[PDB]
Amino acid sequence: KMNQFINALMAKMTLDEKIGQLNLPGAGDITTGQASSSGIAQKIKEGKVGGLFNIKSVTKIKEVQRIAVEESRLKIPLLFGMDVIHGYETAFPIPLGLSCTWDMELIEKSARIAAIEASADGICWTFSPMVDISRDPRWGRVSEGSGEDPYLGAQIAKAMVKGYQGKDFSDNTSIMACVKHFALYGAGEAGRDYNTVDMSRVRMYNEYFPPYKAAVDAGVGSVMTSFNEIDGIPATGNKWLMTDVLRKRIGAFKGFVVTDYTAINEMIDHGMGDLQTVSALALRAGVDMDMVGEGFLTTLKKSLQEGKITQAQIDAACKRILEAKYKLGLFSDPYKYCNEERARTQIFTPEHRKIAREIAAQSFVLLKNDNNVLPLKKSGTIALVGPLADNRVNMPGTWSVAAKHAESVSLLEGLKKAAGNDARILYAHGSNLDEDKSLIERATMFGKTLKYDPRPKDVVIKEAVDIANQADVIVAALGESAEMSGEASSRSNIEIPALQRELLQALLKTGKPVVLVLFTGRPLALTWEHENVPAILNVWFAGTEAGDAISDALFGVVNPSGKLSATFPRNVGQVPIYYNHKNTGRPLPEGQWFQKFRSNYLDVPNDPLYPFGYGLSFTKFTYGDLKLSSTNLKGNQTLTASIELTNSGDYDGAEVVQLYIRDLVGSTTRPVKELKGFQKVFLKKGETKTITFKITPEDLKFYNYDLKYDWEPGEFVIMVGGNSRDLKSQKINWLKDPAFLY
Amino acid sequence: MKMNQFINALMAKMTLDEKIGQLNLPGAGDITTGQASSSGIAQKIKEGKVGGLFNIKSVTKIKEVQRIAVEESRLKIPLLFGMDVIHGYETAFPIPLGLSCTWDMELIEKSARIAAIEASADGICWTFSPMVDISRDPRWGRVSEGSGEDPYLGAQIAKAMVKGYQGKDFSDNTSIMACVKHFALYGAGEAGRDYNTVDMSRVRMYNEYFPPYKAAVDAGVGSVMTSFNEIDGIPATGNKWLMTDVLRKRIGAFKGFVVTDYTAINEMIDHGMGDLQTVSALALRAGVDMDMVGEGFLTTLKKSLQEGKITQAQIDAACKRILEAKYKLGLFSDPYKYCNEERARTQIFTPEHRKIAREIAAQSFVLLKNDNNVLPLKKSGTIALVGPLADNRVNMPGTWSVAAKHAESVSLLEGLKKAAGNDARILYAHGSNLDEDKSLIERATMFGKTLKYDPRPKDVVIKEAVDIANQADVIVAALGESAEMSGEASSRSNIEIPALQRELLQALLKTGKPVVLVLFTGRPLALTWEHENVPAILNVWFAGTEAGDAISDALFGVVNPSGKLSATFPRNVGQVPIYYNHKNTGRPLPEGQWFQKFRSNYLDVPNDPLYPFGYGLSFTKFTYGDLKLSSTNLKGNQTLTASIELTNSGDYDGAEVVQLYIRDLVGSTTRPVKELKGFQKVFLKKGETKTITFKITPEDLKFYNYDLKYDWEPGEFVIMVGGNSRDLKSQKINWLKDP
Ligand SMILES: OC[C@H]1O[C@@H](O)[C@H](O)[C@@H](O)[C@@H]1O
Ligand SMILES: OC[C@H]1O[C@@H](O)[C@H](O)[C@@H](O)[C@@H]1O
Ligand SMILES: [Ca+2]
Ligand SMILES: [Ca+2]
Repeated sequence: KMNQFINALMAKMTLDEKIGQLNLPGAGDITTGQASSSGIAQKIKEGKVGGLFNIKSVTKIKEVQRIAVEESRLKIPLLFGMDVIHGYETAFPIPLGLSCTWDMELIEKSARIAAIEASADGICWTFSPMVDISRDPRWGRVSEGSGEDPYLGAQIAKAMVKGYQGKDFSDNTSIMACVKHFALYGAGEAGRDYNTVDMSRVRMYNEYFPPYKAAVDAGVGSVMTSFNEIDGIPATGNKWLMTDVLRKRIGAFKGFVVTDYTAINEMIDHGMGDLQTVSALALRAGVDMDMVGEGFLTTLKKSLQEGKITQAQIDAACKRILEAKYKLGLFSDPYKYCNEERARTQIFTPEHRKIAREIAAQSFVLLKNDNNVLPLKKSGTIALVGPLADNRVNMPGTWSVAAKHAESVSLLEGLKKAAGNDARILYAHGSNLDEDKSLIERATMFGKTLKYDPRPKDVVIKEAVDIANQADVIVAALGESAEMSGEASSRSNIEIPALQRELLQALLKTGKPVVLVLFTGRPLALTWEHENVPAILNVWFAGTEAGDAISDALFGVVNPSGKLSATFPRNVGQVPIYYNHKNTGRPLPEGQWFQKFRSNYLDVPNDPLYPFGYGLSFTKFTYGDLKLSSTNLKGNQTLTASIELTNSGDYDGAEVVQLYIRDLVGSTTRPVKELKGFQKVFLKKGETKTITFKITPEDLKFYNYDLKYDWEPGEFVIMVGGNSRDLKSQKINWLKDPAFLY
Repeated sequence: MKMNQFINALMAKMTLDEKIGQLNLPGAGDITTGQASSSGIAQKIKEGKVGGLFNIKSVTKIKEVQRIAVEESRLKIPLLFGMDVIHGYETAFPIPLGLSCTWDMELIEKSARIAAIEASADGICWTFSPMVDISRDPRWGRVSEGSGEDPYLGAQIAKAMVKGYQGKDFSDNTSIMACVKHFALYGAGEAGRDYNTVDMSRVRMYNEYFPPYKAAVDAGVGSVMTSFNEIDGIPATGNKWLMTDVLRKRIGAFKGFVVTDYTAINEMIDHGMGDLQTVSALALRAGVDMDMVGEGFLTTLKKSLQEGKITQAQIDAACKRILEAKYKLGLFSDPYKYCNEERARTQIFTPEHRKIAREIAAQSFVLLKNDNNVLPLKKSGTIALVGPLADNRVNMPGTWSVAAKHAESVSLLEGLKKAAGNDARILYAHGSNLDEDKSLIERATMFGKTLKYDPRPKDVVIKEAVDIANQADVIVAALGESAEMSGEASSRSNIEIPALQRELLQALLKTGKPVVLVLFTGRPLALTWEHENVPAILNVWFAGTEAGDAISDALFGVVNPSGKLSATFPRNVGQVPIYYNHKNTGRPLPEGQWFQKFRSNYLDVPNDPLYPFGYGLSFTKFTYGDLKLSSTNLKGNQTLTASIELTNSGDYDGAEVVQLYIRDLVGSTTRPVKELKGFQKVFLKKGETKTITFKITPEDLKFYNYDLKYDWEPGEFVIMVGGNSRDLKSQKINWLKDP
């Protein structure tokens, strides 16, 4: 069995060969046809390479793996990793957009399909999911995550891990997952990427940690450290974090820890010392694999000779890496993931694209729909206008490194396809992405270019207005470019670019009904748009099928059913503003802004523009009164909470029913509410269904001042609705059972 | 009969109810002169239910109220009389944030001395001051009451403030008991919204936020006020770790009493902590001694005692602490110590006091830009003064000036005309209201701090000012905030000059005439566009009753501006929180290299603030030589002497604030890129050179490490000296421990 086989392996290994297993270097370019004489080859031959990443194609990966199998002393195969974030070649929506589906079945599926494509191409390990909680729309990496809520985040994290890893690591359709970035990366100060993070231990445990824990408990194979410091120690060298929290219950994690890109080396910049010092710190902390920086490879032996680390520390890190490869099936078949036929037939198939088209349409959030503007009639003339109206490579959004960007369906493309002979579609650019070309340049890196019009904005705006005047309705494709979010894409301004707002205004001024189809990787400040635009559909970035999926929604093929996973502020002045907040000692009563001497601003209401969980539909949903099985409970009983949901509008549709719980009094202050459950239900027009939730004390537990995980006896409010804001509710009392106090 | 014996003897005579009554600091209700003894508050005092009262004004009223306790209560225990004396009593000095920019501890202390003198002369023996909350968030209206973002400068000002109020003896009739607030961390409210949640690590508290409070305590501050915010999920007012284990940690004993903020106990109910009895008991157990307004102590402590939820010892200890403050202030030898009509007649708002305020105000201004020798203005030709803040008295003292003679302040128009005389013609024009949106103007001008409002269309009023401006040789635009746009519960999600005023400024610039922006504000503002387009910018904060004269002294060059920012001025609110003493991060952006993908930086704004901590210009120029160090290799408890030649290389006499920064390069935890560790304000005649010297020891190197241990670690440091936290001369050293 595994344990005997790996001890046997390690018994044959030299110190340098163990150290080598901990190395995850950059590959450098590898000339197809002479991989065995390439730069990386020599290091593989000497047993200095544990794995590689962002190598693409089974053909290339196969020949690189051959070097390790045929030309290294012990023939230890490599891991091959990659950033498979929201799909391999078929792009699903960016993670933040996927979160708004609130559909854990759909989400697990997208991961499943992504792992089927990657594994068919020699990839056996993905750097996903990223489950960083964040309350800061300025941070470009909000797009990679799933919002501000620990519960929803935890559910999604589970779905993602289950999707990738499947039923068994050794399946050639399952890949190993890597939860990132441990930890607290989403609280970087001032929303500036990589910036200082600081918070209390109790906040960590209640507000930020749960998603990481769900990934571990779901059996995630690996964990990736984060770039930020915590309590003044970078995550990568933080022993409390990587050892005391991550591996507390011994048998709990069991996987291995990889650093983020040169995160060890960067501890030098942080102010922790030289490369040897920070490398040793990382190993003692519980880090097992060193990404790109080679601090482990170059300094571990010296540190050992110097007594700064121990043999057992090296052996334990090496063991974990081998155990990963063993689980993935690599020792019984180093080429398990290398089949030319799978790669030809199981990637970017018509079936896969179709599923992505279906999923994408379920992620859209309908933020406004006045006067039945949507769905559009498929008749007359429709004017599509804006810098995002006819572009392919931006549709998949950021973190789509293996995506077929150029085969993506543009919005103009999908609209003409949908309209057919029944409606005429007119196009106009309207305006560039921004007035500042240098901003455009840096916002469109990595080949994600937008066609640029050199003419004066007024000329181009007038052009679009003339076209629009010839149409009956106007569809405005505005927002961000794909690379305005993602890594190192922080924005101090979270509005739609000014130039585009000037365009939008000129369109509204035509008197034509306007639909704002919004492309973004983050929450945006949209008060003015909400005030003036008849309809607003948030499409995030929908993937390779964006144009088709969006057209499904626009014409009413699919009834929008998405709901916000993060709060949209009125202005960046409100940040951070989130749903699960404390009451403060001077709360502003609802509807009373402005009140002197309450907690509020002089110049903006306390409320965000759209709250967590917000999402409209083409139809309407009516909630009956909240039914509770009991208002007086004791010990480990089960509370049943039920409610009637009725489709009272004009169309078939789905709605997300949300359960919130409030702990009224506590030994510490409790959030005014916390998401604790949800169910997505489809209803025929006029149909009524009884939705039921089962609450137990487990749902009432929190981390107290002493970090004890428990619930306290007292009153609670149980809330249910399609919003963190609009809810039916009922108070209950829950007591302890003296007999069972252990 | 020393204090301890007397207090013990007294408490032996008191009923439980009388001990509890000493813990009560209620709101007074209206009190009709000539019938105080039959007024609303009178019955409570007679029953012994009142330990103190606050915000009552005038020695006449206070003597009479004190007479109720002295003559009509069973034990004749006199009352404390407190007030918010924040930046002056009737004579108003600049707001504290403004004052902090003087970087002149003597002036800070003197301003507090004059305040104590005035307040004590009018019956006040206790001020709710200094406010020493560290803040990195300019949205927070209360930044105006503090001293900026730096623990060191903050700690220095705290000492200066406490000494100024308290003197060397609590029993002097010119000294009043100070009260450090708001313990603690109040300045980190989320999203800059007053009273909002606070959260942070212990190590950040100790290094970045706690030092000013500790300084006040070590300076001997007589009392401490709790804060409205929670910490680790527990409101400060009910937080035993904070109020006992930190505040009264054995060594460094705080010996004074703790008073809650305004109904802070009752608000713990809203926080989510329980009912009034529960939260009251929590507060007493935490170490709270006096209960402001909410009467939780008064109405619930006995019941808790009966139920064994609190102890007699806890009540006794609190009562004793209150009685000790009264004793120290001399109230048991003379209950009317602070009640002398003649003092109040001769020692308040005197011509001398007003002169001192004028001098101190002028030294608090920060010159943020001065291109092409626009300032100082020549006292000739014609000068146009335009803006919503050009001719208004009541706003000049700014916020937190409840006792100030607002209506007697010197408006900028007034002060200018006076200094001009027959040498220069001052023209005036309104230009614009404070803001479009009247309803915002209204909530921003509460408490009787009203501005003249012009019903005419904005374009009309602008054309009026432009036509006046076009007749002058220079325009002086008085723009910015109103007084109550900052202060308590005055948070702004937008920290620019109000748009209407900027549209006015644009119009004034377009005349082609040189424009000087005289900026009124209680907070750092985002001023990028203004910095790019306005020739000269003078930040005058809120200068107090003498605003007009002090500002004219600067404009004409009577006084050469010498202030330095104590808080960072961001490029936009999207950069917040942005501060000088920050960590390096693992991916720092090299200086001058914005923008770099995969470095710690924004797509749409540079990393740099607009004006950094310690920034401030002069009418003259200062040149620093090279930094001279006595040694670059130190061992144990040696003294390092750092010296530098400073030269007044400009055209005017003037002072500059020489600043000392230190960087600990490597730590067991990450260390800030720099921390202020010393400063000196020095005056230099035109062309004069002086050797400025600092003396550094390991105490200057210490910090709280991961385990909260206060100590220094051996290794390399950078020593930096300059007039600014960004423009520095530096030299690296090695400091080792010894066996
Ligand atoms: O590409 C490997 C890693 O690069 C890092 O810069 C990112 O922060 C990670 O999310 C990514 O997985
Ligand atoms: O007026 C008494 C107290 O009122 C409170 O609302 C403020 O926060 C304190 O600074 C002030 O001293
Ligand atoms: Ca409870
Ligand atoms: Ca050091």
